[PDB]
Amino acid sequence: NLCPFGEVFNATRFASVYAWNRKRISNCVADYSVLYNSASFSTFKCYGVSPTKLNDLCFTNVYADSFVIRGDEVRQIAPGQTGKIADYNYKLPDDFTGCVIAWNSNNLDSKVGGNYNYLYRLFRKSNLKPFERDISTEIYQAGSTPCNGVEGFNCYFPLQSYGFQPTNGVGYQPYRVVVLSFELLHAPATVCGPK
Amino acid sequence: QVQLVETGGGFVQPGGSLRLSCAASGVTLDYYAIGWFRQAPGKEREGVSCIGSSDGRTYYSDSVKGRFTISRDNAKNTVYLQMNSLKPEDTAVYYCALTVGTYYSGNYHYTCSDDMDYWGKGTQVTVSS
Amino acid sequence: VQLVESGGLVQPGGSLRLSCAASGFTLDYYAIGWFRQAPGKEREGVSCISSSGGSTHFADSVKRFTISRDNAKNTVYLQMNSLIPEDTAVYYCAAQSGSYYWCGSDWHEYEYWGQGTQVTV
Ligand SMILES: *[C@@H]1O[C@H](CO)[C@@H](O[C@@H]2O[C@H](CO)[C@@H](O)[C@H](O)[C@H]2NC(C)=O)[C@H](O)[C@H]1NC(C)=O
Repeated sequence: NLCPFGEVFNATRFASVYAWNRKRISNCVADYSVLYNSASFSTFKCYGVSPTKLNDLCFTNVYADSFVIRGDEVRQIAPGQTGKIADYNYKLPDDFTGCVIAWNSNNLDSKVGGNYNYLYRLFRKSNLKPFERDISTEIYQAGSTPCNGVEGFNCYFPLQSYGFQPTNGVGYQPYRVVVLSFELLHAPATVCGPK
Repeated sequence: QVQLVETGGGFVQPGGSLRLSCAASGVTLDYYAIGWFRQAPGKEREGVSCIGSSDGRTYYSDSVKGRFTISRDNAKNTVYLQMNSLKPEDTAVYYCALTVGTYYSGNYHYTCSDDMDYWGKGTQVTVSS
Repeated sequence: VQLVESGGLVQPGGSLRLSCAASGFTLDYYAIGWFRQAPGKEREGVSCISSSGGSTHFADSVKRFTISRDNAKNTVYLQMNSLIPEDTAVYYCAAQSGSYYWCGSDWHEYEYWGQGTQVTV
C-alpha cells in the first residue's frame, strides 16, 4: 500500500502559491528514500529529523503542500523567514517538523511570452499565520483614501502573475516546491516507512 | 533586456501642452502594464497614469483630472502621454515604466504600483512663465 | 554559520590545494561546489561534491583537478594540479542542502558562500 508520492511530485500542474494545494497522506507505506536518494532536488531541507532516516519514522498523518515560486524565493519556505512569500502566501511555523523539497521547473512551467497562470499575493494588510491560506481578492487600500471598488494608484488588485519566461535568470525561474509536514499526534501511526 | 526611452520633455508655459513618448524595445512578455510616473524636485516619485497592454484600459492619479491622456501605438511599441493645461505643480522628471500583467479567473489585471519591473531614465518637464 | 577558504601565487605545472572549512553548522548534509571568476569573465563552476561523496567536474579544463571532503573535520578540499595561467581566478566554495546525489553547476542555486581566495598563476 505505497504512499502516492508520485501523484504529488510528478503532478502535471502545480498550484499557485497563494492558493497552495494540500494533500493528506494517510494509511500507507511511505518510501522517502526514492526522494532523498536522487540527484533531482536542489533543495531538500529537513527540520527536526534526519533526511537519511526518514524511512524509520512513523506518523499519524503526513501533509504534502505544493506550489510554484521563483528560485530566489525558495529560501523563504523555512521557519523564521520574511518576504512576500513567507509573509503573504505560505508561512511555516517556528516549530515546523518536516521537509522542504524544491527543484527548478523552467522546462515545464515557463512559456515564451510568459506563463501567467502562476500567481502570488503581493499586497496584504497583515502577515499570514502559519499554514494559513488566503484566496480573497479584495482591492488593497495602500493609502488613506478608500478604494470603493475601483482600482487605481494606491488601490491595487492584490494578486500578481509571475509571468515565467524560459529566458529568465535562474533566480527568476519557476521552482516546484513540496512541503511534507509530519503530524506529531499521540495516536496510532498510519504512515510508516517500509522497514 | 527590456529598455524604455522617454522623449518629448522640455519647457512650456503655464496652460501649454506637451506629448511625451516612451519607446519600448526588447519586450518579450505578452501582457504588461506601462505607467507614467513623475518626481517633482525634492519630493517622492508618484504615479501619473497606467495603461494595460491587451485592451488599453487606463487609470490616472487624482492630480491629473482629465488633462492627461495615456495611449499606446502597438505598431511602434510606443506609449504616449498627452499633457494639456500644464501648471507649475507639473514640473518634474517624468519616467515611464513597464511591469508584468496578471491573469486571474479568465481576465487580465494591470497594476502600476510604486514597484515596477523596468524603468526608463526619465525626461524633464518644466512649466514656467 | 560561515564558510572559510584557504590555500591560495604559483606558476605553471605546480599544484595547489584549497580548503573550505565551515563553522556554525555541519556539512555532512550539504553539497559543496567550487566556483571561480577571473577578471573580465563570467563566474564559472569548477567542481562539486555531493552529500553522498560523489564527485562532479564542470569545467572541461579541470577534468587535472580532484575534490574530496572530510566530514570529520567539516572541510572540503580541491586539489589543483598542472596549473596554467588560465586557472588564475578568485575561487569560491558554496554549500547547498539538496538531495543525496545533487550537485548543481549553477551558482545561483547555492545558499551559503565562502569569502573567496585568489589563486594566481
Ligand atoms: C516521478 O518521476 C519518475 C517518473 O518517470 C519516477 O522515476 C524517476 O525517473 C526514472 C524512472 O525510473 C528513474 O531515474 C527513477 O525512478 C526516478 N529518477 C530519479 C532521479 O531517481 C519518480 O520516482 C517519480 N517520483 C515519485 C514516484 O516520487
